[PDB]
Amino acid sequence: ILDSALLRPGRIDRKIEFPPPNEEARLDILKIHSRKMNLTRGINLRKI
Amino acid sequence: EEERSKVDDLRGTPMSVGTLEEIIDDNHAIVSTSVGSEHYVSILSFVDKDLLEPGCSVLLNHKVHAVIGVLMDGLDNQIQEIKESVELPLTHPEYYEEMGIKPPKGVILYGPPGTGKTLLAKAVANQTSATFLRVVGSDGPKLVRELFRVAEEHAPSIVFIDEIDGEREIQRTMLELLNQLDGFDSRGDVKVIMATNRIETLDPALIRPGRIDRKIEFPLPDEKTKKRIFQIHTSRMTLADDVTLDDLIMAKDDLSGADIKAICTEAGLMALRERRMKVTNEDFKKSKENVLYKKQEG
Amino acid sequence: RDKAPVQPQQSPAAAPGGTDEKPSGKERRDAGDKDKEQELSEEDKQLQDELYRPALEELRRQIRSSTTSMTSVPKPLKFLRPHYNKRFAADIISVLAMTMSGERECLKYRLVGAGEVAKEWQELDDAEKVQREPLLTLVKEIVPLLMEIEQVDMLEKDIDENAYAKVCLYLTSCVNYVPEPENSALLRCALGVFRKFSRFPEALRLALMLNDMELVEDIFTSCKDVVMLGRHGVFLELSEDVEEYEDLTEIMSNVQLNSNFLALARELDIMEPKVPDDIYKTHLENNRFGGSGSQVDSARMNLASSFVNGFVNQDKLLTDDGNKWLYKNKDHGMLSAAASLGMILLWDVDGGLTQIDKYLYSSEDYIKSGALLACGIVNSGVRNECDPALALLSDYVLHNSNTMRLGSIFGLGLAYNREDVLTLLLPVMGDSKSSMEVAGVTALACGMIAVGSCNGDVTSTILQTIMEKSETELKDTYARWLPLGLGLNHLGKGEAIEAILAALEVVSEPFRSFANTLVDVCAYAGSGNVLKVQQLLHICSEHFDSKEKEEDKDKKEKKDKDKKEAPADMGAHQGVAVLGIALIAMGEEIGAEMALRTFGHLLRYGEPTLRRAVPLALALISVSHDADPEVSYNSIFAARLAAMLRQLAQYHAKKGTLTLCPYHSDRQLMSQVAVAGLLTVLVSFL
Repeated sequence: ILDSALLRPGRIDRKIEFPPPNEEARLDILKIHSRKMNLTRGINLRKI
Repeated sequence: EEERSKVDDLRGTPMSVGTLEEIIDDNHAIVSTSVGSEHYVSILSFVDKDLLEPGCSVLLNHKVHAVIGVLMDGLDNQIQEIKESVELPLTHPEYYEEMGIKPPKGVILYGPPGTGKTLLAKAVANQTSATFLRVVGSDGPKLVRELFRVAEEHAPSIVFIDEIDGEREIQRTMLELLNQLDGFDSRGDVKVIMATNRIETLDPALIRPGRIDRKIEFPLPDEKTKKRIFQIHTSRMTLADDVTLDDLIMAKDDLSGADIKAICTEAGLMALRERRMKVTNEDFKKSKENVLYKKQEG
Repeated sequence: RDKAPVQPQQSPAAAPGGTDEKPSGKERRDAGDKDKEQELSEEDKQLQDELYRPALEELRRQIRSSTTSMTSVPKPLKFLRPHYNKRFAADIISVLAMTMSGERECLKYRLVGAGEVAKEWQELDDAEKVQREPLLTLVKEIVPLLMEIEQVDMLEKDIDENAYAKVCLYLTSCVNYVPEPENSALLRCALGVFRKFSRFPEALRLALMLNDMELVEDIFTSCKDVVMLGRHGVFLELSEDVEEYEDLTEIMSNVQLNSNFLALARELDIMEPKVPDDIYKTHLENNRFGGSGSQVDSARMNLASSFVNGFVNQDKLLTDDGNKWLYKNKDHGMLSAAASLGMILLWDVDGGLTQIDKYLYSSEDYIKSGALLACGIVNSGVRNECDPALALLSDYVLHNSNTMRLGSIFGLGLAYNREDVLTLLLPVMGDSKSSMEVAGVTALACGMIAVGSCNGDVTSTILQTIMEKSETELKDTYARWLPLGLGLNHLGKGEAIEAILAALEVVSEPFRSFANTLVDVCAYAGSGNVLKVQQLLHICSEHFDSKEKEEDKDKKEKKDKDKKEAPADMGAHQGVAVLGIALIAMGEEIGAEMALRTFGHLLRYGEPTLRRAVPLALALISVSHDADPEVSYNSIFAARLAAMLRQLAQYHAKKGTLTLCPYHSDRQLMSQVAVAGLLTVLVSFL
């Protein structure tokens, strides 16, 4: 990333922060991953 | 028709593609191939033998290899002197043919600003009617030899070399280039214009042996020819009387043709903001600020 | 806003709803819609439905012109009969009525051949005059008739820009896209608007194209009305052809009131500024004369030196250098050497007399004949040598006065519907001498005399000359050079059917058919058509090589104006003389890098005819790049023809019919060497 900042010394770029496992961002994508695989209705995804 | 169609035996099934080396006055030529086989046979029809330009690929056979044919595949005083140098074999001859000089050793162009601005400025002036060749940048000089012979075929034209700059190999290939450009075994062929930035970096062996005629230091930025170039680029464009070219061309430093084309393009683009077909001075400077800040930021 | 609330409004057929809806739609008609107007499919039922109805017709034509159609769009407008600087105005008027009345006038012009569409076209004209944006209405009104009155109705205040632009583009279209018959009305309207306007050298060009006697009188009385002089006189003389300058000089000789028009009628006024200026501001050295004078030999290059010394004129010393030079030479230019004294001096009338008189009535016949020729060359206005050569015209069988007839008649041809000279030229053509040069210079002289004529002449001139031409067939060179002069006589005929009339009148072997198709070649002034194009492509396959060369040479006679279409694929063919056809077709023009590129490829060839073809065209198209093909010739050679012609070109280096005739007649250059003396009489060289 910093190497790309060396190749692109602030010329043209769009910066978006990407924290790992932010949360609310974990839930929906966990549901998406739960769409393909078989999952019961008696499981709590929140705490996990 | 019959005598024309009776040669189908040589051009038929027993046929191959070879490479000719040279043409001999003894009427038996010499060809070559992957294993470098040579076959001397009396010549036949369909061959030019003159404009053929030997050293290319030709037609061979599984037979005796009789060839049935071939297959093709303040510089005013300075600029007037170089004018009378490179444009000497050109229009307005009467100042030449009366006596004549013809020193085809080429010249050397350089200057403090560099960046090929003045070099391309002088090079584009000869691009009216001519065949132009641009070489930028500096195993051996094999490609240099190829350029030399292709410029030997292109001899009735103007050759312009731009941006002339392990380490011991550079020196010996510079000596080789000097020897090849000197025309030891060959007479005057084509005018070669040497163009660089700093003359201090170049060795003295590139001055005396290379050019026997003249070399001139660069006295100033020469806003004149640059004003002419800007006038050429803005000829199709429109401008008002309140726009001064002097301060504009004085402010700009180290720009190329693509650069000025870019800043003019963005000048018109920024003039499209107000939907005006006329570009002002302040809009030109404001547009120039974009590129000026762009390259200096990185 | 949304079209939903106003959507049900169009459903009822009730009158009040429509009547009070229409103004709102007119208010929203500025852009016409915020959408693509797909409502057409819904409102299509209102077509059958019919005070305030013309407004509904306006809406219908509005939407119909909004989407598209080839037919029904203008109909509601022409049925409407409209009655009762803004964005809305410019929108609902300019482009809409432009396309609408454009396709209306187009269809009407392509169908019927009313006054309503005319009045609407005039209203549109006025509206566009209010819009003030030009050249669009012009380029639209090119093909469609009302032209004159419209153009004179358009021009009131602004002059220069409108005149220049419109007339330039319309004349360009006239020589390119627009057919011949419109040129007359075009030039008449142009005559009017230029009569009302300033800057004479436009209507002057109209006098050049139209060839009218009254126009030059108008421009002269206009020059007298408002008062450089000598210069406009110079290119006036350059503009005027034979006929209108004779009408001019006869009416001016009649009155003219100023004495200065007869001062111009004695000429010498166009000649006088040139010489002293050429002596003063321009200079030359003796190196060229010395080298070129010392490099000539073998009695051929000597003839080349006669040509060079003849057409070189500032330095008269070369002519006075040494002696016996004319004595060692034979008639083979001793003729051209005698004509050389006429070629060197375009001035000194009194001096020319004492220069030539030494060679007059001398011991040699060719010397005095060439001297008479020189007398014909020196001055076009003197014409005082007529009578002594006039009395000697009839030689019976053979004499020197035949050659004197050559020189005098050809010189008079260079000097000039005159009856007496024609009647005196009747026994000339009626004699039918074995010498080709006689009828050659006869056809050339009478040709250059008869140029600029109106609709040619069907009279006993061409009648008897055709009868005598068809009397007996020998020496086809006659049947070659005669249609030249005949075409010169038939030049400038707008409505004449004489081409087809000839195609009817003469039906014969390929000889007189070659003559006839030559007349056909000279019968076309040219205009925009696919006819001569398909005729060219069809006749390109002809087995006869001569008529091919001539008819394909007509190309440079036609398209010479625009050099963009001048390059062709003719040079890429297998034809031997076709590359020569293109080589000549290069033209007399500037000879830019493309032309030089063509000459570079056409320089090297195996045939002597092509090798003799290239340097003449190269020298004619160019006036070290000029000396480059010369050095190339020095490389190829180091024959005699090559040397003579390369020197000839060396000194050749450093729509008026006058310059058209000589080279067009010089396309016959391949012939017996006896024509070499007649090679130097070309007047096309300035």
